[PDB]
Amino acid sequence: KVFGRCELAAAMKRHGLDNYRGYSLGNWVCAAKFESNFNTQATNRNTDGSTDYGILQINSRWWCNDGRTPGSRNLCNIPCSALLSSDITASVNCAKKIVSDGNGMNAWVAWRNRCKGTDVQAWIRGCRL
Ligand SMILES: [Cl-]
Ligand SMILES: [Cl-]
Ligand SMILES: [Cl-]
Ligand SMILES: [Cl-]
Ligand SMILES: [Cl-]
Ligand SMILES: [Cl-]
Ligand code: NA
Ligand SMILES: [Xe]
Ligand SMILES: [Xe]
Ligand SMILES: [Xe]
Repeated sequence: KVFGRCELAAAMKRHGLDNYRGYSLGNWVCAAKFESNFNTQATNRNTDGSTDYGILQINSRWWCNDGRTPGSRNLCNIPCSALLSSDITASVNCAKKIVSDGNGMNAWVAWRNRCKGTDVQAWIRGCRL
């Protein structure tokens, strides 16, 4: 599923991501925008053989099992396939664990390169929240 902006915003909100570990909703939407262009089905293979999955491009090296990332961990206890669902619950639950992991949203490269230090509040402007 390919989310509209306000739509994703609303769903992230309901799932408790507004201000989670202190990151305002606009940060999450921004991150999704540039990680996945809001597409729940996006996948990208990494050089190390790992793969990023879903709207927040969660990596198979640590967070999900995809059966083809040798020695990888599955800290979110989830098949990576779960991360590609139109229901963003699994991606949100896993993201909460990543953000908590110690480096906050810096774990998302596109977030720190394209969202961090910008007016991410713009990503939720206009939305009925
Ligand atoms: Cl947009
Ligand atoms: Cl915001
Ligand atoms: Cl894909
Ligand atoms: Cl694996
Ligand atoms: Cl959803
Ligand atoms: Cl933080
Ligand atoms: Na893994
Ligand atoms: Xe891929
Ligand atoms: Xe990630
Ligand atoms: Xe998400």
